[PDB]
Amino acid sequence: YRHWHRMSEDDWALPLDSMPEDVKTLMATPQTERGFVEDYWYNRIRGEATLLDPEALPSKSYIALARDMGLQIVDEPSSHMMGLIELYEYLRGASFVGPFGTIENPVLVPAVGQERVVACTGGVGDEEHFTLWFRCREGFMYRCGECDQIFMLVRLYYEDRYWTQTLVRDTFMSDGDMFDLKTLERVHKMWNKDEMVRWEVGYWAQDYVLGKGVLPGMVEEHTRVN
Amino acid sequence: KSYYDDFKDRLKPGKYTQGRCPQSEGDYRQESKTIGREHLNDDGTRSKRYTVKEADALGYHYHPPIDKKGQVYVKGPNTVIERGQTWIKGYELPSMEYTYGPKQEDIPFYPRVKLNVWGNYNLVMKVEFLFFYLPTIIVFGICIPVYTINFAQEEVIYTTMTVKVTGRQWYWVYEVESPT
Amino acid sequence: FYILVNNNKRIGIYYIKLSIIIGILGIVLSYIIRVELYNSGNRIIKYDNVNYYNMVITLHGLLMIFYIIMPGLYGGIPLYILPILSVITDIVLPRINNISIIIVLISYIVVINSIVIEYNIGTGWTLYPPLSIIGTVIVNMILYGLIIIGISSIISAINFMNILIVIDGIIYVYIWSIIITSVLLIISLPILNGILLMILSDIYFNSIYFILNGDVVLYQHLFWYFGHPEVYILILPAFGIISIILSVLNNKIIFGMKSMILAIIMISILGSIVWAHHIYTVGLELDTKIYFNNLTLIISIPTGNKIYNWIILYIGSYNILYNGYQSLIFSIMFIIIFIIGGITGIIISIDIIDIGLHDTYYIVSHFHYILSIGAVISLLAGILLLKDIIGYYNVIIKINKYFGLLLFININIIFTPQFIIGFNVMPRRILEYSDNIIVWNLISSIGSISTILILLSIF
Amino acid sequence: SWSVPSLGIKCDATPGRLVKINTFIQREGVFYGQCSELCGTLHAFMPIVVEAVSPEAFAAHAKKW
Amino acid sequence: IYEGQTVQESELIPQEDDWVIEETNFCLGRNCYVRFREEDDLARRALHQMDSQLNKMHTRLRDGTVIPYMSFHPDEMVDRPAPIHTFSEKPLLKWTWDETYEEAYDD
Amino acid sequence: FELNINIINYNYLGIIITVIISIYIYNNSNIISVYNSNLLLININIWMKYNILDMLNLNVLDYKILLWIVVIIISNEILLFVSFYWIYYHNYINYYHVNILILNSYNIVYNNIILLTLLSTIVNIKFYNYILSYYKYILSYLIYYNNYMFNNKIILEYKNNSNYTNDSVYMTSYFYIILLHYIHIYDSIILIVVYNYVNYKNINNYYININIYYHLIEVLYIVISILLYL
Amino acid sequence: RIGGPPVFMQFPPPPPKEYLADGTPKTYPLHQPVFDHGYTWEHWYMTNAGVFHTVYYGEFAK
Amino acid sequence: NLEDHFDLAEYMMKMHNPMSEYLYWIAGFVSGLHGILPLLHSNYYFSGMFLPRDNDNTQLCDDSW
Ligand SMILES: CCCCCCCCCCCCCCCCCC(=O)OC[C@H](COP(=O)([O-])OCC(O)COP(=O)([O-])OC[C@@H](COC(=O)CCCCCCCCCCCCCCCCC)OC(=O)CCCCCCCCCCCCCCCCC)OC(=O)CCCCCCCCCCCCCCCCC
Ligand code: HEA
Ligand code: HEA
Ligand code: CUA
Ligand SMILES: [O-][O-]
Ligand SMILES: [Cu+2]
Ligand SMILES: [K+]
Ligand SMILES: [Mg+2]
Ligand SMILES: [Zn+2]
Repeated sequence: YRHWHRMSEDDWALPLDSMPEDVKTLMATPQTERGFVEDYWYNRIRGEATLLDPEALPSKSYIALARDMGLQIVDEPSSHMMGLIELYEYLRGASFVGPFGTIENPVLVPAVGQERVVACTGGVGDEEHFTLWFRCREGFMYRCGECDQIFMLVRLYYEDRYWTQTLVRDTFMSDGDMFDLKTLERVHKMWNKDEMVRWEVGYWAQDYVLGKGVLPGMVEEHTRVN
Repeated sequence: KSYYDDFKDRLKPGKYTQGRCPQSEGDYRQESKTIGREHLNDDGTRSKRYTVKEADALGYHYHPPIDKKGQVYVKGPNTVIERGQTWIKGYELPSMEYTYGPKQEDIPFYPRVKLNVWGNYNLVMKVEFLFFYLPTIIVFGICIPVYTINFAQEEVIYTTMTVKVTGRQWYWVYEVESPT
Repeated sequence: FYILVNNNKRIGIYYIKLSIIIGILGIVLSYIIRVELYNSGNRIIKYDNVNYYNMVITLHGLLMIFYIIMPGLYGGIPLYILPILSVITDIVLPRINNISIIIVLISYIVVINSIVIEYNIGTGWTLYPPLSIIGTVIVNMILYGLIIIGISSIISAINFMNILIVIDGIIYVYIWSIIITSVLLIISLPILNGILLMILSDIYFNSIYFILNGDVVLYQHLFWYFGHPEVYILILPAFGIISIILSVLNNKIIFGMKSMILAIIMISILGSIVWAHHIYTVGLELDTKIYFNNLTLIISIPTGNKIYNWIILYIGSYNILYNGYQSLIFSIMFIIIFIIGGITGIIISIDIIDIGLHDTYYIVSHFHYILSIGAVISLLAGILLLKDIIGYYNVIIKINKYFGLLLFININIIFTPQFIIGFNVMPRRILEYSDNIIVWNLISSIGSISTILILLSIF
Repeated sequence: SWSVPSLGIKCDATPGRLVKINTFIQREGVFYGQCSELCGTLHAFMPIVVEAVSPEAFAAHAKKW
Repeated sequence: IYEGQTVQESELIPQEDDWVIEETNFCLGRNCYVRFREEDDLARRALHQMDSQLNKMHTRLRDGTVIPYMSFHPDEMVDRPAPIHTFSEKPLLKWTWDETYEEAYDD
Repeated sequence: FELNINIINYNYLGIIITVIISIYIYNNSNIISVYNSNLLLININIWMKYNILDMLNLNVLDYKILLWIVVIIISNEILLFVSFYWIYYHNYINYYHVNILILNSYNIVYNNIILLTLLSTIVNIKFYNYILSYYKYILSYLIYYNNYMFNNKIILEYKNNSNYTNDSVYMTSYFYIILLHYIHIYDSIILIVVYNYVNYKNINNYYININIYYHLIEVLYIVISILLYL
Repeated sequence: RIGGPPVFMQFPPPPPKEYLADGTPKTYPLHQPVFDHGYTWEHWYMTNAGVFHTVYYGEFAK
Repeated sequence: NLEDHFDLAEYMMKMHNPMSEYLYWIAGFVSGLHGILPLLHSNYYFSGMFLPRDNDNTQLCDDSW
């Protein structure tokens, strides 16, 4: 959005030193129990394990492929929530302009709390009036006293929580078959051999499953000076 | 009727000047020992420790509210499904008698009326023109007089005598040509 | 905390609180002046202590202008509502806002301390040289206060200008009023600082700008190049308040919003180019005098448009609404009073009329009707409108018809007679006067004691 | 500031400026004025008294004084 | 200049011959100084103040919609007295236009 | 969702700085004033640290806000110089026929204009490198040499001038205008001594501020040179 | 922005209420005096309650 | 917290200690004294009296008191 500042380096990828060292437990943790860093590396390890196995991709369904990469198959419930989330974020630093509100289609006023201050400017052209500010509280269909424009408050609330991308992913995504560490090892040997590492994440991940320091050059990789 | 008599009972006249006993009879300056009131004084005011000496904005009692999933507790709406539709019942504020005291009866009638706007665009535009140009005319009526009177002060006159006047602290010196 | 707070609304309260405190000292000085002027003779100041009177009038003027009305109308109400009117969480520069109020207090302490410790002499609030530069150290202390005050004013102006970058709604007329005052400060203050530094150079660095072959009239140009913009920096915030009160209380949308805004912009530009109407009697060139007289009379046009737009706001309002609220009465009283002050301003604007009326009590009454009556009442009306939002109590003002009536009557008893003695004529900045001017001076003095008594009834 | 209200004169006595003021008195009398620029402690104690007499009287006065 | 919303004669035609203008009182009620209970502490007096806000009040019309407390300026939209942090969720100024895009509709 | 602004709730530098200012007034020794100036520098630097630490908010409008403040400040610097030019020209009618020696139009103006121009070229190269995410170590030391020569030349001029401030308003205005320029030159030293390469690059308000200020001071000297020397 | 100042937070419940040893609710200082005198007048004023509403504000002698 | 919602919560909820108000009024009273006390001190310093007697700088009748 225009109100956001510049992408960080982390916005693209995370450093491999932030990979959890207990990979064996990481790949067995349920999604609802994974933190932001743990969830990043669960998806990256599992997603790259399937993508770096070309011979199996054509026989893998899009439902299974999306699960491996950690992408959520969309549906009307989740689409509604995500859309209203992105609409809330956009309105943080953007103007609020849209069609005239009526009983059939009230002006939708997203909010996290139970109230949001709103102003009615009336219709277009000569039907526009001076700003009339009012407090839009949930559970009431508001009508402007001047132009009769109907307003309504929409709350981004779900089960004692507000709506977030993390909440939407946890509520609607279902964990599939438990990730098999044999796949990690098999793909690891595929792209990492004879001092050539073409899957750096899988070389670090396999090292942790082995106990940290087992694979060649990994003790030297983990030895820091400050 | 007298509306004050309705809520007279709630208003019990006070005993202490400024509503506090002498500090000797009760030390309101100390923090309350009641569980869950460590941030309050005995008289109910916020304790200096909570607000000044150990203010959280200064790094004391560091306790991040947001949880691991980036969530905070949010209270949901009063939802009531009905007629094949999910409804939300809004929270209505309590009767103003509870909060203010007067009994909400015999309220004078103030009808709904849309904003009192001035109409007749053509007429309004002419008035606004007059609001600006009637003063402009008056100024123009003063302009010519102002020029003339200014010119009059600064007129080369055939003066025949000179008096020099010097102002000093605190008296006026006068120099005049003496008759020959 | 108390001093560390950065909350813009708390700081707004501090500005009003400090203006009232410093205002007590201001009013006391005014009572001294009026008591002295009750008859001819010495009443409360000895003839050997006439220097004290000169200091009383000097400090009265300086404190009321820079430490009371300006901190109240440009620092108090603005810091409390402007970020709300702009639908923004808080002021753009939080830390700067805190230091500004602290600076004002510190400069006030310096001034009053200089009363106690230094020899008491006066040179007017206009600090004309060479008199200002041949005085004692009290003049040096006053200069430090003004320069320090200037720092607070400029940084506060920078703070308000930044609202344009963050405003999330519509720039209402009141917001426009503050922005333009901020612009007027950014352009006028740097010139004031320069001339004040030159006063210091002559006082403290053996400079010779204000001794022969150096033109003393130079100071008056640079001073008044800030002086008159100052009187509009003090009135424009009041105009902004009047607009909000009339629209809100009458439930009527502002009429000619764009003309109101463009009238404020116009007053500022014109107010930046008319300063020499304060220098009519020095002996300027005929064409200069005519230019300044002409442009000074033009300021009435934009000022007149605003007055008439206010009148139509009150016209036609519903009768059922109670009209005795103190805020509404004060707002209406402002229109009635400001017209008197402005019209007399136009009279003095004619230079030939001004020759007779310069340095007379007619000028006093003119700027009192606008400031001591109009600006004060506007600040009161604005605070009164925000009583619920601010939340103060323990006063009987909100609905007090006695206070409004007594104030209006008695304030006019003080300054209406000062117009009369202007054609008598009684010079300004004097304490002794001829016995044939006692009647009017006595009447005004009776008015001053009475107004003070009415200030006690609010509690 | 040299001020004589009856003669319509109010001229600032500024150091460095020798301001010219022209006048034409029409009636005899004594016209009283006061300094009109705060000038220090005794700003209120330097009045301006001008007496206008007939030209024949002025000549006799000037010859003697 | 603003002169109200434009009305077409068709919109002024009633569906019944007995329709008149609804007589609903828009006086919110009788009020005075907010009166706190002595028993209430600082926290509970704060709740009391929050429940006495006129700008949270409205008038319900015959069709169930409510006309809220409205003001020309947002100064009257914060709790009285003003809290330390007022507009946490940015107040939304709603502008209206005739532009539309197809994605918003479904056939 | 987060708040649009991370509000700053408390600050104590303001009290200290305001007290430091009072010490300048309430003192009986000029040594106290010297050490007080150091205290001011320290606490103004803390305020600058607060500005750098506000970068953690990732607010897009912060750069714009600070940039426009500098614009206002530059404007105030320009208007202060205008007031001195005004003071100078008001008494113009009493210049050039008094028994004083005004300055030559050959030596001082040329070497100074040539010197200050080189200062601009260095700052311009710094800006160019700033655009190219590059650094050249020698640049800052060229500025130090330029400032040293400027200080060396101005000191000798004042000491060898045979007319004093009390001789004429012409001399007072000459000395004061030149001093005012020097003070702004010294403020440029205060700013430039911290120049370094920061890896956040063009979201750093320091770089744009330095470029604007240096150009202002050099341009101001062109106006002074025409008024006084030429 | 994950982990930034929340747009909205619910108030925590108020601290436990205090009773006296006899069960009387503990009262706290209150600057709303009931002045003693013989006057009982009640003045009511229609007041602006925004744009489309009013409130009947009453002032009581006590 | 609910106690922190309102700025100056104790005062707004009408629980503040009255001493805060007393200090504010005292501060204003002290500010006023800065105009009266130096008046008395300066009068005595240059005259020997704290305050004059009306018209004691002018000629008075024998029975004047
Ligand atoms: C123009 C006038 C008329 C106007 C009429 C129209 C008005 C319209 C309405 C205007 C409304 C504006 C907006 C209002 C918003 C109010 C918000 C508010 O209340 O904020 C809460 C704020 C604080 O409440 P809080 O939140 O509970 O604060 C708790 C504290 O922070 C913490 O509590 P704590 O207890 O820990 O506090 C610390 C406390 C600790 O305090 C203590 O321990 C005090 C101990 C007792 C001391 C008592 C004084 C002793 C004096 C002795 C003198 C001896 C002289 C001997 C002479 C001998 C001669 C032979 O204080 C300190 O430690 C520092 C105190 C510093 C400030 C006081 C300075 C006094 C003057 C000093 C002068 C020094 C001169 C030196 C010269 C040296 C030269 C060498 O309230 C106040 O500060 C009080 C405000 C009260 C008035 C509000 C407005 C009411 C409506 C207007 C009424 C009319 C007023 C007229 C002006 C005054 C006339 C006199
Ligand atoms: C906020 C305060 C304030 C305001 C608004 C004004 C406004 C004006 N003032 Fe000012 N003035 C002062 C404060 C103020 N003044 C002070 C403090 C001094 C003395 C300082 C000192 O000397 O120490 C002073 C001195 C002063 C003098 C000096 C007289 C002298 O030194 O002898 C003059 C003369 O030109 C003058 C003129 C004006 C004019 C022409 C206006 C105009 O703004 C007035 C405009 C308003 C109207 C004209 C009325 C409303 C308009 C209409 C009703 C439209 C119809 C009217 C017409 C068509 C004319 N003022
Ligand atoms: C806005 C500034 C202001 C204000 C309010 C006043 C108010 C008053 N002034 Fe004013 N006065 C000046 C500014 C002001 N004056 C100036 C600038 C001069 C010229 C200085 C000079 O000659 O060098 C002057 C000169 C001056 C003299 C001339 C003395 C002389 O030089 O010979 C006299 C007495 O005749 C006088 C009397 C009064 C009186 C009796 C009041 C008032 O007391 C009338 C009664 C009104 C009130 C008592 C209410 C005031 C209340 C407040 C100001 C507080 C408001 C705060 C809030 C609302 C939060 N004043
Ligand atoms: Cu001389 Cu006044
Ligand atoms: O000053 O008008
Ligand atoms: Cu003016
Ligand atoms: K007298
Ligand atoms: Mg004068
Ligand atoms: Zn509408």
